[PDB]
Amino acid sequence: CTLKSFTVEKGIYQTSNFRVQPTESIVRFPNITNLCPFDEVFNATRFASVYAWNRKRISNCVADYSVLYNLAPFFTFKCYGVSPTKLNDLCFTNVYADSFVIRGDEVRQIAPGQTGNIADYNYKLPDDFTGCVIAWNSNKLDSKGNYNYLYRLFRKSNLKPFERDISTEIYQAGNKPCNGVAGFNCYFPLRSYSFRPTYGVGHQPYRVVVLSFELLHAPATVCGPKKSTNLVKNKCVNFNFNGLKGTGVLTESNKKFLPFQQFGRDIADTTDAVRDPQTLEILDITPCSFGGVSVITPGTNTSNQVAVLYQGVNCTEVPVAIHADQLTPTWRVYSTGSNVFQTR
Amino acid sequence: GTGVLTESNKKFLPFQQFGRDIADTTDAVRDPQTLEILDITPCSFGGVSV
Amino acid sequence: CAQKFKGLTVLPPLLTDEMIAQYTSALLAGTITSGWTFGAGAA
Amino acid sequence: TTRTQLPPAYTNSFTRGVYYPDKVFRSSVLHSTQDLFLPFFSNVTWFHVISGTNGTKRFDNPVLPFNDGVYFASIEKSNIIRGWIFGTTLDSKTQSLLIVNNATNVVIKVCEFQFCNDPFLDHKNNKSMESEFRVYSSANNCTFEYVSQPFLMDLEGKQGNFKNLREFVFKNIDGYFKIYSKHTPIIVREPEDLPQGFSALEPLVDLPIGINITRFQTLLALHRSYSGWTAGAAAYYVGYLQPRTFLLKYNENGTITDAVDCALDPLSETK
Amino acid sequence: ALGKLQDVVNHNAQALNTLVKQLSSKFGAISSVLNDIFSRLDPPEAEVQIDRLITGRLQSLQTYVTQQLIRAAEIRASANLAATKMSECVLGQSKRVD
Amino acid sequence: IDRLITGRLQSLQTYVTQQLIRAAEIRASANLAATKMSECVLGQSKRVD
Amino acid sequence: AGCLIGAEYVNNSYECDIPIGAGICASYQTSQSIIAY
Amino acid sequence: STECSNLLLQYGSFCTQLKRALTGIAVEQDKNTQEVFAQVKQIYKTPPIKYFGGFNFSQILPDPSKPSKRSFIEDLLFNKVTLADAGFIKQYGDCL
Amino acid sequence: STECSNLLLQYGSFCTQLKRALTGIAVEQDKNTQEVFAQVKQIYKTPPI
Ligand SMILES: *[C@@H]1O[C@H](CO)[C@@H](O[C@@H]2O[C@H](CO)[C@@H](O[C@@H]3O[C@H](CO)[C@@H](O)[C@H](O)[C@@H]3O)[C@H](O)[C@H]2NC(C)=O)[C@H](O)[C@H]1NC(C)=O
Ligand SMILES: *[C@@H]1O[C@H](CO)[C@@H](O[C@@H]2O[C@H](CO)[C@@H](O[C@@H]3O[C@H](CO)[C@@H](O)[C@H](O)[C@@H]3O)[C@H](O)[C@H]2NC(C)=O)[C@H](O)[C@H]1NC(C)=O
Ligand SMILES: *[C@@H]1O[C@H](CO)[C@@H](O)[C@H](O)[C@H]1NC(C)=O
Ligand SMILES: *[C@@H]1O[C@H](CO)[C@@H](O)[C@H](O)[C@H]1NC(C)=O
Ligand SMILES: *[C@@H]1O[C@H](CO)[C@@H](O)[C@H](O)[C@H]1NC(C)=O
Ligand SMILES: *[C@@H]1O[C@H](CO)[C@@H](O)[C@H](O)[C@H]1NC(C)=O
Repeated sequence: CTLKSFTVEKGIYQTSNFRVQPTESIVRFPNITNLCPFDEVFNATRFASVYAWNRKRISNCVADYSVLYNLAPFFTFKCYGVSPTKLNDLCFTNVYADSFVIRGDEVRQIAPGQTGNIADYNYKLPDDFTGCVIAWNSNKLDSKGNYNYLYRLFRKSNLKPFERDISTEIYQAGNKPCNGVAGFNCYFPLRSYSFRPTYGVGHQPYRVVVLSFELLHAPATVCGPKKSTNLVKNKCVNFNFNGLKGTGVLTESNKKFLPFQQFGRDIADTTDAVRDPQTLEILDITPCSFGGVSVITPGTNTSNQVAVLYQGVNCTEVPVAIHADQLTPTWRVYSTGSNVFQTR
Repeated sequence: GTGVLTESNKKFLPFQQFGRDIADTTDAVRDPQTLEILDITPCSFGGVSV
Repeated sequence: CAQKFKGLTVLPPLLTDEMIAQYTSALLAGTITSGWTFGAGAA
Repeated sequence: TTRTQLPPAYTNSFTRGVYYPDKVFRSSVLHSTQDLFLPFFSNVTWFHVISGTNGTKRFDNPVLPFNDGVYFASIEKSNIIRGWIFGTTLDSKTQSLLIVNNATNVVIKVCEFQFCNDPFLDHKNNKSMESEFRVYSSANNCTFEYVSQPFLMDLEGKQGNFKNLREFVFKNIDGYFKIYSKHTPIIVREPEDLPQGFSALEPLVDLPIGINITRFQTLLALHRSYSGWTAGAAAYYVGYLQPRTFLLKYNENGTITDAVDCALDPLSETK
Repeated sequence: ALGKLQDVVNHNAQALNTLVKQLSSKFGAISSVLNDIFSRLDPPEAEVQIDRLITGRLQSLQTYVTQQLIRAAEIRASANLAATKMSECVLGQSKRVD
Repeated sequence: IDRLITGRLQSLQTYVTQQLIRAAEIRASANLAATKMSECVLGQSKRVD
Repeated sequence: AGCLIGAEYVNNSYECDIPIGAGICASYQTSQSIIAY
Repeated sequence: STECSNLLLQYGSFCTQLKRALTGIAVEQDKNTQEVFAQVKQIYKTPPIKYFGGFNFSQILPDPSKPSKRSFIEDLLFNKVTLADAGFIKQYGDCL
Repeated sequence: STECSNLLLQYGSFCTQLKRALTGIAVEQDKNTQEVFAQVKQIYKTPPI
């Protein structure tokens, strides 16, 4: 097949490679955590405007996304750049739901990639925002002439992200500063927020909340729990230490980590050791064996007998009787009837 | 662009505005205020050795 | 001048055009006044 | 008091101000990292906390801008300095920090406080709760609290003739506050210059607060003249930080034993 | 004086080291780790994200093969010269100067 | 700019490869010249042509 | 070749040690300093 | 990465020529040594008496006082070049 | 363009390898010249006659 011919001459050829698949899945997560209320961050008789920016802190909690669907009025949980299916068990650190209420009539502007007048003056929305868009059916409760929800339409100039408008500084466009008069070319934020029912389909402020995201910069803080399983030794398994995917053989190690040090690396800028998340034990990560296969044949014009050479692997690791979990299914190579010879 | 603006000896035609060279790069420009064109040469650059 | 710019330069040779001429003149003088004995030891 | 000004001087920092940049443990490798570090052979100011005018309190708590980092150090014989109050303008309207060492707790108190003109503490506890908390009188609103063991594990109960070499780096960036520290013994009694020797600043604690800091202030502990409020001799160093490129040489143990920058001199860039 | 033999080993080691180190390059992608880029992206763009890394790694391998062939040519030339020198100096007496 | 950088890098790599290829020919010519110098100038050669 | 800073020129002619270029070489000799010739 | 194996299949044959070139390079490397050294079809032996007209060849003739029949100068060269080599071991046993 | 350098920086080190490859040829040229021309130990001179 690999020479694409029905006749093979005398020689040695390289055909494929062999490897060992993982046999077990091991997950090791910290056993300390707290309950995570997704929509209990706010608790008041009446909500406030964007200028509030005051909320309780949510952290070190089990962020089970099934709780989001458990609530009746929760609708939006999809991330624009990341599929929610993978997000169902993804772990993040220091994620909190911001408390700010906006009209919400610009759905495309909230998502990264677009900036507008509201982004120019009220609150900047940069084209590269790590936060996602989260929304739920709560317009009727928040919405109610009525200008209690003040918004800053005009400002000095464009503002950098996190430079929110807290202290009202009205625009100055003259020799004298605006002093107590809302004269020409001088505007005040005191105007109705369009609470009238003339646009009953939707114009009232809709609670759009963006949540800050961190990607494995620190050990996982907020995410749902998973079934912890005891670690195994001397077996090619799928290890899930600290929420990091991997596959290899776990064994005891003597890598003297510092009290704060967690990971380990070598000259090949790849992981080499890991510390147990539960007990104070140090283990070195190494993948299970692999190599190449060479076929020695005298030629199809003489005989169909062949000999198989395994490169760089001892005879004990890969005998001809192992068929439990490996590549090369039909590759039995018979048995020890023909003696195995160990070469360099 | 950045370059050492200096006096130029090129004889641009009365309508001509820009200048070019063999490598297709800007070489001279028309003066907006006056009718005397100028040369553009990048200032010194090079590598070091220890 | 000579294209230049865009980070394209030419490094000068280690041996100038005069040392090569001196080497050739020395070889000619040795061949004329010694034959082939100057290539295996003393002239 | 009606104290007078003092002229700040400078001294050579030699090779100082190196901390572990990353959590990953590596050994026998020569990794190069790009981060903020104290440049080698840079000017560092060395305020001398001595008995002012033989018993007159001095204003040795300057309102030094924080900029991007500090290299606060100490060659104190005993414990005189506690307090690293930060603030945008040091008033009741600005969120401020303070690292006190009351009893055996750091007491990380993140709130707004009204600060006196000359905040100071007492090293000896008052007789019969002490009245040491005179640095502030009112606290309005509070967000975060952190109580744990004191940052300072050094003890003077053994004997004298040996001083401390406390070193600290206060780095605040992108809503995080990291603290690094290390202590080593000193042989020579001369406080003019730091001894030439490599030291590693192992991290101690991380803070998730996102406060805006534009200034740095320090506090002193003066219990009593035993006129005014005074104690023994002390000295601390203040040094700023700017981004640089460094090369670190880990050992077999996995600890940084030497480092070479890449901007000091042509030989450094060649290396 | 055995620098000629050491130069070949140094060149091969340096080429292998730079080939290994080239794996950490992002090639303009979001992340350099396959697991992270797979878990943190949707199928619509994960394909092109993986394709960019694939193209970069193929270019690196093609380059490495090219300089390996170039070095092999010079090694073969040196081996031919050494064989000629052996056959002409050891098995007989040579009248060629120098 | 990413695509522009990739194109310019490809052009630079091609130029470097061509220079490396030509260097081998120059090396072979230099070796032949050195051998001819040592065998014709410093002595008398019995090799035909 | 260019502008050289940090070396003192000498009129004595020695065997080349570090090739600067264009027939000029530099070496460390005799108190002790780097010279170009 | 099981998916990447399927994605790379869309690029045609970008692995066969690389393997063929590397195999050709290895074969040429073997052929070079065979050409340079294998020049005699007989294995001659030096006489037991080591007197050749007064010339002393003890520093280049092999000696049987070592497991490897290498001369003194050959041992010096091997010790000089052993700073870097292939590794002298390829059985994977010592690889952790 | 410093921003172009920033968007180039994530392509690893594709410049050091090219610099080394070109410096190899630059060094080899001088050796090529010296092997051919520097074949004598002394600078002989011819008599005035
Ligand atoms: C790496 O760190 C260790 C300290 O943790 C440095 O010192 C080494 O410490 C170990 C532990 O005590 C020593 O082992 C001891 O050796 C004595 C014989 O000298 C033996 O009687 C004890 O029972 C114990 O096994 C070790 O000797 C000591 N030194 C070395 C070179 O390992 C170590 O030096 C650090 N590594 C380097 C490269 O500096
Ligand atoms: C041919 O050359 C070899 C190598 O030079 C000669 O062998 C050397 O002979 C000298 C003279 O005895 C040895 O020096 C001394 O040898 C004694 C032997 O016990 C030793 O204890 C002394 O410390 C001192 O080294 C020398 O070791 C020896 N070399 C070797 C490698 O054995 C040999 O004699 C020469 N043959 C003729 C016919 O000239
Ligand atoms: C949970 O984690 C803590 C971490 O400090 C550890 O001390 C404790 O033993 C763990 N629980 C169990 C049951 O092992
Ligand atoms: C640095 O310190 C030296 C020595 O004290 C002093 O002469 C110099 O003015 C200082 N430079 C600055 C910028 O402080
Ligand atoms: C060295 O040579 C220069 C001319 O190249 C000459 O001006 C100078 O005086 C000489 N110095 C001596 C001979 O010490
Ligand atoms: C194979 O056997 C063991 C390990 O299986 C070890 O001695 C070494 O790796 C190999 N030994 C031999 C004699 O091949």
